[PDB]
Amino acid sequence: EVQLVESGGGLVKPGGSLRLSCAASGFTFRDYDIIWIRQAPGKGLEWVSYISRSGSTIYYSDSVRGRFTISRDNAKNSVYLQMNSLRAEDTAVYYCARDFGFEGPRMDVWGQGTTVTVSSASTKGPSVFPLAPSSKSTSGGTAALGCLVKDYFPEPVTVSWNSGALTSGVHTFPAVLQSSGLYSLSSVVTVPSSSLGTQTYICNVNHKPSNTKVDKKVEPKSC
Amino acid sequence: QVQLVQSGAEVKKPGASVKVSCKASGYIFTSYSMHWVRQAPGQGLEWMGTIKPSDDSTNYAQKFQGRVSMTRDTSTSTVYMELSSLRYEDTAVYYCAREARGYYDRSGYYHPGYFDYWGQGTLVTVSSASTKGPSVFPLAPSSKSTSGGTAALGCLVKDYFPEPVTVSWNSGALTSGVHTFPAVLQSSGLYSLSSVVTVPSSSLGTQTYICNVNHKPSNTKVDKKVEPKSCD
Amino acid sequence: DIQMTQSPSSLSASVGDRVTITCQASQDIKNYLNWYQQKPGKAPKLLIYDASNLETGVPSRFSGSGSGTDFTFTISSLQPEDIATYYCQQFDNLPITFGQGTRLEIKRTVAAPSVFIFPPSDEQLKSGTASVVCLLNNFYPREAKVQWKVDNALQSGNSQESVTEQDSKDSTYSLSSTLTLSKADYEKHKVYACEVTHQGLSSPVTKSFNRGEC
Amino acid sequence: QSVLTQPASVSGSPGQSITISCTGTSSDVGGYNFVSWYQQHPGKAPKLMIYEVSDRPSGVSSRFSGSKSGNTASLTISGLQAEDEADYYCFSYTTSTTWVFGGGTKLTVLGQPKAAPSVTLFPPSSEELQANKATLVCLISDFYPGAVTVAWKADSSPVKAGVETTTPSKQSNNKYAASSYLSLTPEQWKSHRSYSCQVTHEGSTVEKTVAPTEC
Amino acid sequence: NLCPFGEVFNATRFASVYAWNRKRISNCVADYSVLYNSASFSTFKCYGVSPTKLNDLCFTNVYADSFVIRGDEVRQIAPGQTGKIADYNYKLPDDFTGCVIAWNSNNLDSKVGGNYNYLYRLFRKSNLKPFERDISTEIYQAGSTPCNGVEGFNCYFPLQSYGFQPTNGVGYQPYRVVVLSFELL
Ligand SMILES: *[C@@H]1O[C@H](CO)[C@@H](O)[C@H](O)[C@H]1NC(C)=O
Repeated sequence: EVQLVESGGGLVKPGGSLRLSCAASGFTFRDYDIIWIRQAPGKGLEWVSYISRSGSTIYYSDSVRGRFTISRDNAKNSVYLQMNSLRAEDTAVYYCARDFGFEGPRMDVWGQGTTVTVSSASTKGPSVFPLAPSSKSTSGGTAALGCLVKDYFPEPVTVSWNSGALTSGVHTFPAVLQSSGLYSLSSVVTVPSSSLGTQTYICNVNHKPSNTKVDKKVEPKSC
Repeated sequence: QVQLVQSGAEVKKPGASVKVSCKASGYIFTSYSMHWVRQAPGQGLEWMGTIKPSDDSTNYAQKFQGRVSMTRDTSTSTVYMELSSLRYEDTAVYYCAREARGYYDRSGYYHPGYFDYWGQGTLVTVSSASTKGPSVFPLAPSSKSTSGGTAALGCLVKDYFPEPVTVSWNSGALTSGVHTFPAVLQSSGLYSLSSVVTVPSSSLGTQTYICNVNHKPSNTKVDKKVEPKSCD
Repeated sequence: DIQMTQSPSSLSASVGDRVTITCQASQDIKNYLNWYQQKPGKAPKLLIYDASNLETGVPSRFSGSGSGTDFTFTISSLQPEDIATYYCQQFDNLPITFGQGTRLEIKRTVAAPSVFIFPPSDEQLKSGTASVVCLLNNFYPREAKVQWKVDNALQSGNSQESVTEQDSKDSTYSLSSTLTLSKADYEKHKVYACEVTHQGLSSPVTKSFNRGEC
Repeated sequence: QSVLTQPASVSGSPGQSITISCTGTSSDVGGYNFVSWYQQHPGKAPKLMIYEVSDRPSGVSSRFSGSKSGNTASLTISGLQAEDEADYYCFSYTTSTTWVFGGGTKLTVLGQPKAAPSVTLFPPSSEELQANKATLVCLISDFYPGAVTVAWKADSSPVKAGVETTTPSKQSNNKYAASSYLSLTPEQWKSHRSYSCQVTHEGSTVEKTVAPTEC
Repeated sequence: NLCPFGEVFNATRFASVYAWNRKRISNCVADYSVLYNSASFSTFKCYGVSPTKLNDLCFTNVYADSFVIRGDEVRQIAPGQTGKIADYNYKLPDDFTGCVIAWNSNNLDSKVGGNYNYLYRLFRKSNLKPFERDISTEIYQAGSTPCNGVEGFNCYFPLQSYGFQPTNGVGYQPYRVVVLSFELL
């Protein structure tokens, strides 16, 4: 499989630094130029940098010139992007993209990106709380269960259900920024009410920024 | 770039012969053997034989020996497969395929090639049927063709030979929800197909729906207005 | 800088409809144009390259047109999985520049939400806060009103909403509303109710619970 | 020559390794190391994946691999993907100096979701009845996986005569469709009170019914 | 009078595939058995002639082409192949009558940082004719701005190095190739 994998994104104070990596497998990396494109939260796409196969021809956008430094190591199948004097408006998902240059398809494979958050606020892991159903004897079809993932910074958090076994009926909502400056998120799942006695439902919350991993069993409230 | 371009679809009566061509380009024609492989619709691949254009030598599968003739014209870079005494079970797509050049290993044993380029295929249809235009019948909408606010409508294009038949709706103005199904071959030896279009149920009293059926082999152009039923 | 002017900024259309997106460059860029599709949470994916060429594996309903300044991208017959934001991109010069670009949604039949209400956990109450949440599940269209009521008192400014991206299969949305109170305020009152108004509902639907009842 | 024996079909989940067998005789697969494996997608020419038992031509993924033991050749596909959904054929040299293909194996890739078929049944048109015929038309669409079975019933009695059903064909939305026709005389059509088209798909059965006493 | 194969098969350095070396072999006695009775070659494929019958034949010209490529590109050194090496670096004719010989050279042609001695052409507007050599290093104009001899965006240098490293996979390890052409009778 052709893969580009961006890494090294995280929380950083204004004026601080981060080194981003772009790692390639499944193709001859050295035959492609590498281009960075960033997407600010909720916004479009903005070109950031270019580095040639040789690693000698380099360009930057007006937004980042003089602050960012792109480099290459073909022996490690990697391109790096050193970001210094970071600003709030550098907050974005940063994408790496291969480009053959000579002919189309041009900029044909991008990686899934890495998230950079520029903020003075501190990291905080979430508390995880059950969203627990009513009691349904008639087993009236659908029951809804969930987990509330409260008071964390920065984005993002991931949620799965039963270690990824349960995917049908799952909705994990976009986080909301509350007035405290912390994020909150809920993830819910619709299940049959007749399953509540017999099947186990556990949400798996991962907040990598704080290295907090919580497994919360969600059960109907006891009477 | 290597290209093998075959001749067009053929329709033949039983006992007749067909001659399919395969025009090569983008390589030295005499440096590679050509093989013919056929495939009955829905069925497996069947190797027929091969010709070596350099010396004009041939080698056929036994079940075709005496019935097939593979030739070559080097002046035009064209290989031909001629199959005689055609039968109904000869109905198939016939492919020419090029064999990559074989080699000799260090101890002198000969390794033959494999198929590296193929033609687009040539359909040969063997039937006792003669050309015949379809009759077109309306498949009217009712209460029994409606569910969730949409109704289904169609035309039945019955009893034609040979393929193909194309169907549009409202002279091309209707394209969404259109699904023309593949033809069934009936025990009569003639094709039928249906073209169904799913429309808003609301439009049945207000929009006129007409299927435009074209069958080129018989010079048949038929317009059929599909009127709604009053069934509830 | 080449400015790319994309239009429309959003589009909503039925399954099987034809949809068109346009892009205009501020100078002639010949065919140095790509169209990308970005599904929510994923990287942009190349669909049409060099203005009119279909990329390997991309379904034939997608196509592109034009050269120089005016460009068109077209989906023949829209499918549920085509929910995405679409972008044009020029590569004639640096800086590489994009359209703004186009959020595509699918218009389907109206589906009323299924409504559920969730009390605060005991676990959370220990910490001095109560979050009570309302789920509206699998509805269309997106427009929905949630009104919290505490002993019939209409609440305001103490709730926040979030809406999922449109589903790829059933073309519905889901919404979550969280009413946030202090523990003290939560224990003053009894009846916590979520009222929902939506086009699929002939009149507004309410789900409620009484604090400390099973 | 002796046609080489392959399983009619195999299946696997994405990411897993499947194996397609090709068993011939000591005069072909056992006779030589000139075994090739060909992939074929619908409506397209065959494509060479493996030649000479285990070699790959340039441009074919290392996921495709070939081996041979005695009179049986094996094609093994690792890291299985959706684009691998195709027919696969072995091909061998024979002691007669001819080449022979195996019968072929249909590979299906699991893990895409099950759709039941939508079924529309049209009764014969009045215009066909006025032309002395009666065709019932059962249109079957938007099902996956692409394999249905169709049975017709007159009243509640099976009908075998006059039924013709097409092969499942892939629609442009990457789901499947098929059609079934019951050809009757006007006498036959009017004889029974109801006619049914029953499309049994993956255990369950979607039904539609038509009656000569409708409009 | 003993034909110079040891010079060809054991040169300290081989050429880059884009600047492939041709050595004419003429007017001497050649014992081809030293090649075909070796079991140290990973590829030995002869087209239009059997290697065991070479000692018994009389050729007007014999050419020995030699270069380095990577393992999974060795299949491109044959009549009727396409790909980067076949299309842009070294093209064998459809009617090639000769022998293609290759062996793994990972101990010789790899360096720990990466060997940047061995190069290939990445792209060419049009495919090489059979036995053609292109050693030009013109910057390729992919856009509408002239390049003016300098590398830039839409302005590309047509070669790259293999970067051979001992720890590379066998597909990406260096393979030395000798192509013997035989002009018959
Ligand atoms: C050079 O190659 C010839 C080819 O057979 C061989 O006999 C000889 O041993 C080689 N010389 C070296 C490098 O030992």
